[PDB]
Amino acid sequence: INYYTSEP
Amino acid sequence: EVQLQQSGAELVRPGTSVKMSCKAAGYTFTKYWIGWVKQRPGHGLEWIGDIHPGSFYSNYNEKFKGKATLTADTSSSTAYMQLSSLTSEDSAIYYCARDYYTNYGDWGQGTSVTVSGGSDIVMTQAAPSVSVTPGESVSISCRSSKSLLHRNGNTYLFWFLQRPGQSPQLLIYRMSNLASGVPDRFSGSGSGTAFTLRISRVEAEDVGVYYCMQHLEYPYTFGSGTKLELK
Repeated sequence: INYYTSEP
Repeated sequence: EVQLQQSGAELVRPGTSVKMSCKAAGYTFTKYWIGWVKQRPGHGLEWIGDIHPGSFYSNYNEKFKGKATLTADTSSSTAYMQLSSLTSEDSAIYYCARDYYTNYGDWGQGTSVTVSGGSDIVMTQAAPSVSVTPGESVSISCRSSKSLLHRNGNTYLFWFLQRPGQSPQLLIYRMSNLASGVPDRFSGSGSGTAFTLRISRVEAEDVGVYYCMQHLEYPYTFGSGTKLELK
């Protein structure tokens, strides 16, 4: 899980 | 179980601000994005933005930059949204939802507020409604203005049902995958730009509005909805 975007 | 418990209805006047809350429980608050969604009559569902309560980083639909502010308090596991310069356009029900690996599978119950982009992916649902008799099967179509296929091999198309007086619920994730708790009467297929939700053996619990949504790229976008009703 990226901390700066929820985009895949 | 995951719970998202939102603050109560607000009756407010134009020109003011309001701040609403979304108390999270049943999972690690700082691990997942929380998104916010606007349900305004005649305007389907509209995605406002999201926030990561670990980093505090937020992303907004440009349409809401200067309207909505997302914050989080890690001490109380609560997400907040503040709206400024309230107008009639802001009268709506607002939902928080937990993003589970791109799935909006957990939704708050909504907060009612009553006020007394060219490159965005356009999601279209040609049928405003479908009218069926119980036990019939039905197909509901959606199209996206660009491919929803990602380099990773997944197609980031989602189907939701919003039953009358309820929050949206996730039915199908990444084009074809059946969401937990959803009967296998529901299925999804598609080409990456055109999609079909199929419902076998329709029953009264299936009544409501079906929305497609893309979670490929910001801002996330929903179709206009197709209302299913019984004849």
